[PDB]
Amino acid sequence: LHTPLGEDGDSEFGDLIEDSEAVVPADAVSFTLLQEQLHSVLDTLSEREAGVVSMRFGLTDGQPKTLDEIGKVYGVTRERIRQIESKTMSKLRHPSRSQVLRDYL
Amino acid sequence: FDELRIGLATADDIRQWSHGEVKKPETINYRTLKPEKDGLFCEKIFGPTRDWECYCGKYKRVRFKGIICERCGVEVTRAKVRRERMGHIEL
Amino acid sequence: ASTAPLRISFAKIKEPLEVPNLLALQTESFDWLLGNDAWKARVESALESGQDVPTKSGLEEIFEEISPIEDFSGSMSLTFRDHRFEPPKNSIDECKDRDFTYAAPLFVTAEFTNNETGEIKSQTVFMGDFPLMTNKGTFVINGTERVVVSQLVRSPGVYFDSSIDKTSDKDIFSAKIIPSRGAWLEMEIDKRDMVGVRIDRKRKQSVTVLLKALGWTTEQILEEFGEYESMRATLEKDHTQGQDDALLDIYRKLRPGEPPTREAAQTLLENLYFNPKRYDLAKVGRYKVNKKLGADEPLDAGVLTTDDVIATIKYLVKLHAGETETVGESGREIVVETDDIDHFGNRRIRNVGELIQNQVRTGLARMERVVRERMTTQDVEAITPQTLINIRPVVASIKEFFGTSQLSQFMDQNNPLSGLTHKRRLNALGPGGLSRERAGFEVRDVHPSHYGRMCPIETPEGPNIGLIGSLASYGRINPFGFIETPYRKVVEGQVTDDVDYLTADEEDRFVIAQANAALGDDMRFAEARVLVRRRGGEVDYVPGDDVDYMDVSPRQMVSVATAMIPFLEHDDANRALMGANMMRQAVPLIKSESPLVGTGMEYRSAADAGDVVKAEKAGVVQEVSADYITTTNDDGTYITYRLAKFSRSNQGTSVNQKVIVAEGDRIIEGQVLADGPATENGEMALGKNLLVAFMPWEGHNYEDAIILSQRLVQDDVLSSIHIEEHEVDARDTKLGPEEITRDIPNVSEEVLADLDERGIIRIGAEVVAGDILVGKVTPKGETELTPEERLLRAIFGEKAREVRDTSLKVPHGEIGKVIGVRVFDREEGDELPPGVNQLVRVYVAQKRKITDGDKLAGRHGNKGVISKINPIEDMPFLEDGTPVDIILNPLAVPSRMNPGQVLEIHLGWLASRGWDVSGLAEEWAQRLQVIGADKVEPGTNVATPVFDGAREDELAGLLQHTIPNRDGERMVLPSGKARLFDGRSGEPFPEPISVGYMYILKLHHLVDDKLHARSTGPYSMITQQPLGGKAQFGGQRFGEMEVWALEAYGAAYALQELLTIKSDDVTGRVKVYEAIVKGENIPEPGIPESFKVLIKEMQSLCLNVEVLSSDGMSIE
Amino acid sequence: NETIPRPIKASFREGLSVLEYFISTHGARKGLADTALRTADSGYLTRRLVDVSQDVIIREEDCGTERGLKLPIATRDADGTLRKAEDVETSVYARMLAEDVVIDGKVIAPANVDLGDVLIDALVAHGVEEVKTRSILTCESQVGTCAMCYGRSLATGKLVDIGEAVGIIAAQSIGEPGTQLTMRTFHTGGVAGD
Amino acid sequence: EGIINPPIDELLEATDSKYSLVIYAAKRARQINAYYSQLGEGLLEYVGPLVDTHVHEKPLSIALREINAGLLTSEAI
Amino acid sequence: VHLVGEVQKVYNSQGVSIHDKHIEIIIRQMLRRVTIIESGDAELLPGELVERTKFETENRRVVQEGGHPASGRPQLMGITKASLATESWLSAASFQETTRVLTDAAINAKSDSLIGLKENVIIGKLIPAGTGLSRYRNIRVEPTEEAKAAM
Amino acid sequence: ALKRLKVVSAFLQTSNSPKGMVLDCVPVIPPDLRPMVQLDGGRFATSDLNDLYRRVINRNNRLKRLLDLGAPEIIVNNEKRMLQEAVDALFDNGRRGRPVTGPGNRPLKSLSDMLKGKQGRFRQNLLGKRVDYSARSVIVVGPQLKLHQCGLPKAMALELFKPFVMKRLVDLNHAQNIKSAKRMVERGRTVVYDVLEEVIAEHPVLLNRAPTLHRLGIQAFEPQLVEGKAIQIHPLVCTAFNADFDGDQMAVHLPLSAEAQAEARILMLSSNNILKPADGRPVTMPTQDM
RNA sequence: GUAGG
Ligand SMILES: [Mg+2]
Ligand SMILES: [Zn+2]
Ligand SMILES: [Zn+2]
Repeated sequence: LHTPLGEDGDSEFGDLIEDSEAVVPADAVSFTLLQEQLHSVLDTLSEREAGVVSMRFGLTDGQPKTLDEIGKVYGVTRERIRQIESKTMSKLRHPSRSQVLRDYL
Repeated sequence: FDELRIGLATADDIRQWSHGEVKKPETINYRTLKPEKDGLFCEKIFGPTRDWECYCGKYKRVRFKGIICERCGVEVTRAKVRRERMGHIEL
Repeated sequence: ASTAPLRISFAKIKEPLEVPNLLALQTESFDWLLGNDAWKARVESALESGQDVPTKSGLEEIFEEISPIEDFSGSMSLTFRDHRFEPPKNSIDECKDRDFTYAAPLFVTAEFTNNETGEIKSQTVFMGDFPLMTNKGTFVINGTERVVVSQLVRSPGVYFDSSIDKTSDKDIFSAKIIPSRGAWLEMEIDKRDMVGVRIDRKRKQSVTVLLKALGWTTEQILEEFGEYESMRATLEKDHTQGQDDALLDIYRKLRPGEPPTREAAQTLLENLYFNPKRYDLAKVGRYKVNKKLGADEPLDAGVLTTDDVIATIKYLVKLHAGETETVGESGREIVVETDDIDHFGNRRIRNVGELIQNQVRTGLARMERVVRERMTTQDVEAITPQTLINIRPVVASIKEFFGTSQLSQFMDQNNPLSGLTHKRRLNALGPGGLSRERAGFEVRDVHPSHYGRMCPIETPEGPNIGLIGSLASYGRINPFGFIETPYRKVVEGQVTDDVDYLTADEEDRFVIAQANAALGDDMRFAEARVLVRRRGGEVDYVPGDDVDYMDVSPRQMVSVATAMIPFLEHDDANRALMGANMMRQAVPLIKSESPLVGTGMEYRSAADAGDVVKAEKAGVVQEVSADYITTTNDDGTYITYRLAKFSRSNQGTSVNQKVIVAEGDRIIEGQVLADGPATENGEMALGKNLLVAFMPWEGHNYEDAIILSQRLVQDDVLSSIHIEEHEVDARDTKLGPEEITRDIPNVSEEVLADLDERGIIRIGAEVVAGDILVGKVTPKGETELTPEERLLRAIFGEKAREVRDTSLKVPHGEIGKVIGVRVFDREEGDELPPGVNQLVRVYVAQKRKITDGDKLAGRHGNKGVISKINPIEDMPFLEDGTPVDIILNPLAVPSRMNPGQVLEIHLGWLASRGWDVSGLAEEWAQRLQVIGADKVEPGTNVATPVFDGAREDELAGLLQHTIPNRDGERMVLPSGKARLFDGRSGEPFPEPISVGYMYILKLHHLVDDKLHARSTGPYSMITQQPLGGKAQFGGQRFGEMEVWALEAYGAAYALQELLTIKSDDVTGRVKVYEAIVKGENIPEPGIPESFKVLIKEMQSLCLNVEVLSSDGMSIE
Repeated sequence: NETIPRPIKASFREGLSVLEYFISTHGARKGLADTALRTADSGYLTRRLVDVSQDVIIREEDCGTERGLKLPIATRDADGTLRKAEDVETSVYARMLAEDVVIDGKVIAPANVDLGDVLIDALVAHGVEEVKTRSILTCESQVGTCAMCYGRSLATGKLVDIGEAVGIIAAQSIGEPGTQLTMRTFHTGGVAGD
Repeated sequence: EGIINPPIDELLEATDSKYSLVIYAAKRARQINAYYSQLGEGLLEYVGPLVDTHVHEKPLSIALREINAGLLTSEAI
Repeated sequence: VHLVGEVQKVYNSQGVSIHDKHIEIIIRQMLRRVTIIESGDAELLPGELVERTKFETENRRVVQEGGHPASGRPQLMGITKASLATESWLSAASFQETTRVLTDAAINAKSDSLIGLKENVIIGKLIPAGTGLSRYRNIRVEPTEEAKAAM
Repeated sequence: ALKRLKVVSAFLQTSNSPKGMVLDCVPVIPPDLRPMVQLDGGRFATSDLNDLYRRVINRNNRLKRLLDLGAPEIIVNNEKRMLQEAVDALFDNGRRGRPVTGPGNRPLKSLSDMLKGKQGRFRQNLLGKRVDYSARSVIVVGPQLKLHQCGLPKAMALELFKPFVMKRLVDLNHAQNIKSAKRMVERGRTVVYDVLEEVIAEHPVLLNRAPTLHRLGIQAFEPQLVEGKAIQIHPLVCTAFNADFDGDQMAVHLPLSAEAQAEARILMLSSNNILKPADGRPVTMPTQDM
C-alpha cells in the first residue's frame, strides 16, 4: 500500500481505495427513520397485536422468536399466536398502514 | 484532557498492554481467506473480524454479546475493537 | 507544387536548405537498432556520399559484445552470429483494439562449438518477442501508445575544474575521468598544496603511491616530473617506496581487515580499471578523451591505459602551473583549460535505440550469469543451444523498460502539434542522470551553446523549469550522440552554396555570421559592418570579409512550436514561452479552419505529423466515401485507406477524419487525402479566427476575463466532441461467478427500459447521471436480514434473494449518447486475463459547446476564462453593422509586454479584406511588388515567417489602401482604429477603437472537468479522514496554512467543527447528519480519531504516552 | 551574472533581432527560475515564523507598569524648520503614549491616546523631537502581553480586543511579501564576499 | 433580507466585544432553534421568538434582530 | 533597534512597508531565553539555555533562601533553536524535527500541559484565542421580564 | 561532563529506571492500523509493517530452536546479531548500513517513518485534515454583485446542502419521506431547485484560495444561485485573495453549527475586512479598470 | 510522472 502510486511525491497506493466497514450516515439515518416510522405504525394498532408481532419478528432483540416460543411469556397457544400473527399481517397488508412503509421497502 | 505524560516503557507495562502473545508468521489461509490461529490477525488476541461473529461460529448473532466461546475463545464484540487491542512479541 | 494551398509570403530572404524530416530522431535511431534494410541503405548512401555513418547495427553490436561463454576449463563456447525478424502476426489496429503489445519474433542462430567434442552444433532459437516502432514513432504497448524521449547526460571522458576556497585564500584545482559504466575516478591537486586521487572516494591517498603501484619506477617519474616543484614536493614527502610496498598499502587502505596480497591486489586493480567488462569506455568516451588530452589516434575501443593516466596527470599539473598552452603527451600542442560542464560539447543525448540497447544488454548480462551458473552445474553432452539459454531475462527487462520507466511516457494526442512536441522533447530527468532534486541554478539557465541545438523559449514553466527542452528546428543527431546544426559556407566575403554540419565544440573554432544580416544583389556582403559571434558566446562585430560560416536560415534557434507564433520578434520572451506552451493544449473543433495570419511552416508541421492520412502512390481516385477512400495507381495496385471515425484519443477527444480529394482529381505521391483532428487542407488549425476589439466593457472583462457574443454558441464555432469510455468485468469470485443480465434485483421496471435482454444498454440510447448501462449482479452475499427488514418483507410478501446488484452506472455529472459498445467473452476465442469471464466497454459521446467558465487563449500568451456570453445585439457593432465577436481588455498589453498581438490584429484585418497595390512606387510598395505580395483577394491567407515578418511601414501602407468593402469606404482609419456604436445604449462611442481578426484557440482546461462537490461520500481506511480526489467524491483539504488563517481571526468554534465533526470523527458524523435531517441543533464534538492512531503508534515504540488528568486519570 | 558590452539597440515595437532575442532569453529564464526558488524559500520562512511566535496572545486589558520606549517623532529637520520623518507611519503611528507630554506647560497628547495625522502634526508643530511610546518590549504582564501596550490593530482601526492572536498575524504579515521581494545583486562585480 | 441586514456597529456597542457578541447571539440562536425543534413536549424553561417570525427563517437572524432591538440581556456567571 | 532597522531597510528597498510591532513580537521572542553563568547557588547547570521567567523565579527563590543569585547574560538565538527549546514536547514534536525531541522528552519525562495553540489544534479542542477563551464562554442569555410580559 | 550530568540528572529525577534502555518484549500494532485489505481480481495489499514483524518473529523462532539444541557459539552469536538487526529495522529502517529494500525498488516503511517528515502523521493527519461539505470550481468575475454576494452553480449548491434540502422537502410535503426525498433530489426535479433557492439564503459560505498567505485568504459570503458551473465573485475583493482570472479555482467551505455560522457572520464577513493588517492601509479598492 | 495554478 506504500507504493509510489506512480508519483514521486505526495502519493501512496494506500490512499486511493475506499473501505467498506465505515457506516454510511445516509443509510444509517434512513434506517433510523424506518425504525421510528414502523414503531409508530405498530403503536397505531392495538397494543396486544403490537406486542405479539414485535416478539414474533424480534423488533426489540436481534433474534426473532418462534410461534410457540411466544406462548410461554404471554401464556398462549402455538395456534392462537399463529392466528393473531396472521390477522396482523392481514391488517398491515391493508393499504392504509402500508404507504408510509412503501418507500422504505 | 489535562496533560500527555510520556516516559520510558518498561517490560511490565508492555506485558500489561498485551492481550496475548504472537507465536507464528501466519496471517491468513490461502483458500479460506480467514485469519489463522495465534499468528498475526488472530481473532483470539485482537478481536473478531466480523461484528459479533466468533471464528468457529458458535455465536453469530448480536443478542448474546460479552461472552467468549470455548471453541476458539473469540470474544463477541464490535469489529472496531480490533482497531484498539494490541498484542506483544517475546524475545 | 500542389503540396500546400496558396499562401502569400512576407519573407525577405530565400532559405537555401529546406527543413529535414521533423521526426527523423526516433525513426532513424530505431532503424539503426534493428539493423533492418533501411539502416544499411542509409549507411551505404552515406558511405558513397562520404558522410560518416555507423556500419554496425546496435542489436548485432550487443550480441557480438557478449563474447562466447567460457567455463573455468574454456572447453565449450556459444556464438550468436546472426539474428533475423519476420512480419508480426498482429496488425497495428488489431493490437490497439485487443490489448496486445505490437511486437515481432526475434530469432538468433546460436552455434555451440566444443573443443573436447571438437564439434559445432547450429540451432535457431527464439529469444523473445520484441516490441516494434510503428511508422509514426509510437510504441503500442497493451493498446496504449507510449513514446520514448531522448535523454541528455554528461558524456564520458576527462573533465577538469577550478574553484576558489575562502579558507585556503587560493584556488583549488581538480579533475575527474567519468567512465561510461565503470567506477569513477577523481584526481585533486593542491587540496592543501599537494595532490591526491579518489578511488570511489574511499579514503585519503596520494598520486605518488598510485604511480609506485604501477610499473613506472621512481627514477623515470622524477625525470618526467622534474619540471614541476609540486610533484617533486609530493614524492620527496612520500616515505614509501617500491612497487610492492605501495601496492600492499593501497590494498590495505581500500580493503582493510585482511592481510595484503600481491596477486589479489593486482587482479583487483585489473578488474577495476583494466578488465574490459567493468570499465568498458564507450566509443564516444575514447573519441572525446583522445581529443581533449591530445593523444593522436589511440586505440579505437578499449579501457583506460596507464599512458592515459600519466597524460591526465600531466594535463592537471600543467593547468596547475598556470601554463595555458602545452605540448600534448604523445600528441600535438594543445591548450590546457578548465572545462565547463554545461557546455553542449560535453552534453550527449541518448536516443531511443541506445536506451533499448542498454536495457537489452543488462538483460543479456543477466542471461549470461544464469547460463554460466547452469554450465557450472550441467553435464557435458546434455548441452544444446535451445536448452541452455533462458528467455526470461531479456523479455523481463524489455517489458520492465516499456512500463514503469520515466523516459517511457504516455502519448499526448490533444492535436498533432502535441504529438510532435512530445516526440522531440529531450528530458534531463531519468536514471543515472540529473534528477529533480539534483537541479541547480547553473544547469537550468540557458547557455551560449544552445543555439541551433535546443530552442531556449519553450520549457515547462512549472517547477521543472529548464530540465526539459525541445530540439531545434534544423537540429540533427551525431552518430556519437552530439547534436549538429547546418551552416552555409562563406568564402572571401561571398556566399557559397554548400552547407556543412557543425557540432558544439567545432563551432567554437570559427566565427559565424548572422542570417538576418542583409545581403546585396551580388553574393558579397551589402555592408562592410556586420554582426557576428565567436568563442564564449561573445557577440562582437567584425566588418569586412572575415567570416566563414553563417546561419542557414533565421529560424535556427526556434523550435517547431515556438516557430508557429507570428510576429515573434516583437513579443517578450516570457509571453512567447507561455504561448508556445499553450498551443500544445488546444482541442480540435467540429470544423477546423486554417489561420488567416500565421507563419508559413504550419503545413510542414502538419504533414510530418502522423495524424494526417497522406497517399503513398501517385495514382487516381475512383470512389470517394466517408468510411473509406479507394485509389488506384498506374502500375495497377489498388489501395483503399480506412478513415478513423470518432475513436477515443488518449486524452479523450474525437479523432474524426474528413475527406478532401474529389473523385476525378489526380494525385502525386505524398499528397494529403484526409484531415486529422485540428487540420484543414493539410494545414494545421488549432483554433478559429474571430473578430476582436479592444475596449473595457462594463467590468465583465476585468483582470484578464473575456467577453464574447452568443453567435459562437449559436453557430457551433467553438464546439468540441468528447468521448468517455468505461468498462466492467464479469469477474468470478469465491462464492460464484458474476452475471451480466437484464434481470436486476430490487429495481423499478422503468430504469431497465433501454437495456437489452443480454443486459447491455442499446446503441444511441441517451444516458444521464445515475442511469444503468450494463446490468451486473453479484453471485451472493452472506445475508443476515435485520428484524425491520424482515417485517417489511413479510408484510409486503417479497423475497430478499442472495444476489446483489453491483451494476455499472453513469458517473455523477456525466451525460452523453452511447455510440459504441464492445464485448469480450471467456468461452469465446477471445482471451482475457485470468478469472474474468466477460468484459464490456461502453462509449458515451457528447458535444460540449463553449459556455461560461471555459478557458480561452491566443498565440501570444494572452489567456483568460470566459466571463459572460452576451446576446448578439449587445455587442458594440462596427459602422456597417457587423458585431465584434470577442472583447479584450487593453490594460493587459503594455503591462504584459506583448505588443505583437496588436500588430497581428491589423494584419488580420488586412487578410480579411484584400489589398490592391500596383504602381504605387513607395518603398513598402516596391518591397511588396518584388516579394510578390502586391495583389490579394479577400479571405486569402498570409504568411509572415517568424523572423522575416512584416514591418510596420508595410502594415500602415496597406491600411491606407485596403480594398473598399461596401459603399466605397474603409471602415478602419489609417491609424488602424474604427468607430464602434454601442449596442445597449445606442449612441456612438467617444473615439474610434482598434478592431481586427485574431486567431483564438480553446484550451483543454474546461469547466466541466473541474467542478466538484461533496455532501458525504467514501472514507479512508487506516484513518477515516475522507479520501480526496474528484474520481472518488473527495473533500477539499484544509491545510496547516489554512488553519493559521482561521486562527488569526480568533474564531475557535469553526476550527473545532472543521477538525472534528466534518472529518476524523466517525461517531459524531452520523449524529450530525441525523441532527441536520431531523432538524435539531448540532451535538457536542468529542475527541478525533487520528490522535488515537498516533498515540497507539507512539505506544508501539516503547513510550507509555498516558492521557492523564489533573485529578488522576482522565475520562475519554 | 555578467554584463555584455553591446546592448540591444531596438524596441519591441521596432522588433529585436536574433542574437538580441537570445541574449534577452538569457535573463528571462534566470528570472523565472528565481521566482520558483523564491516561493520555496518564502514559504519555508513563513512557516518558521509562525511556530516561534504562536504562543503570545493579548491576555490582559491594561498593563501594570509605566516604562516605555523612546522614538524620534521628527527627523531630517532642515534649518529653521521641523520635518516629520519619512517613515513615521511604520514606526510610531498606532502606538500608545505611556506618559503625558508637556512642552508649553499644557498637555497636547493625553496618555493612552493613539497617534494619527492630527496629533502627530500638532506635536511636531509645537516642536517636539522625540516621544516615549509604549510598546510590547517593555511591557510587563504576568500573563502574555497587555492590549494597552500593543496599541491598536490595523485591520480594524480600533484597540485590539482581548485574546486576539497577535503572534500568528505578525508572522503572516512578515511572511506575505517574501514572494514579492524577488531582488538579487544584479552583478557580483568580480568579487565574492564583498 | 440579507446577512448584513442588521448593521454590526450597534450590536458591538451593546455587547462591548467582537467575541462576546458572537457567543451571546449564538447561545440565543441555539435556544430558539431548540424551541422550534421542541415539537410539543413544552418544556417551561424554553421561550419563543420575541420578534415576529417568517414562514421560513434561520434562528440566528432572529437572535441578531433581538440583539439589535436590545430586548434581551446577558450576565456572565 | 539595529535588528528592526536592518530588516525594515531590507523590506522597503522594493517598496513593501510593514509596521514595527510585527517585527518587535519576534525580536522579543528571540531574547526571552538567557545564558546562566556561575550556576553555583542556583544548583542547576552552568552555561545552558534558560527561560527568562524561570530565571527570575529561581533568582527570587534563592535570594529568599539566603543564597546569592546565579548570574546570567542575554543570549540572542535563531527562531529555530527557540521553537525546538519550547517547554511543551508535543508542540516541539509537531515542528520539523521529531525524533530527537521525542527521545529527549521521553528520557526527561516531561508532561506537556495543553496550554497553547498548536497543542490544542491536534486534539480537536478549542484554541484559547478569542471566541474560545474562558471568560467569553460562560454567560447565560435571558430575555428580560418586561419582554416576557410583552408577548 | 556537562552533557553527562544533564542526562544522568534526568534519570535521577525521574522514577523511570534506566533498564528501559534495553527492551525485552516488542509491542505489536493493532491489526486494523496495518490492514491487509482484499482487492478485486484476486490480488491483495498489505502495509510493510507486516513484513518486518514476520522477519523478527521468524528470526526469534529460529534462535529459540537453535538454543534448545546444543549449538556452536558462532551460530548462536550470528543469530542474535540477526535478531538485533531485525528489531532495529522495526523501530526505524535505514538508520544503519543499508535500508531493508524488500522488493528492491524502495525502502520499507518502518514505525518511525510514519511519524516524521512532510508526509508524516503529525503534519498530514493531525494539523491538515480533509473535510466534507466542500467544493471547488473555476471562477469568473461578477460585477453586478455587492460586497457580500457570490454566485454558486446550481449543482454545487444542491450537493452542499443536500440534508437541508431533504428536510425542507419533507416539511413542504413535496416529498413523502426521507427516502423519497433523497430519490427526488438525486433525480433533480424543478421543485428541488425551487426549495434549494429558498434554503441557501441567510447562510454564510467561506470562500478560500489555495496559497492563503494571510488571514484575508478565507472570507465569508452570502450565497446566491446562478446557472453555469463557474463561481461568481465580487471584483473588489479579488485583489485581497491575490486572485487572478487567467484560470483559478476556489474552495467553498460550509459552516454548520450555530457557532460557526455566527462567526462567519460577525468576523469573517467580506464587508468588515477593508484594511490589510500588514500596515493599516486599505486593500479592498483595486485599480485595474476602475 | 506530466500539465494548470
Ligand atoms: Mg492565478
Ligand atoms: Zn468460536
Ligand atoms: Zn503592557
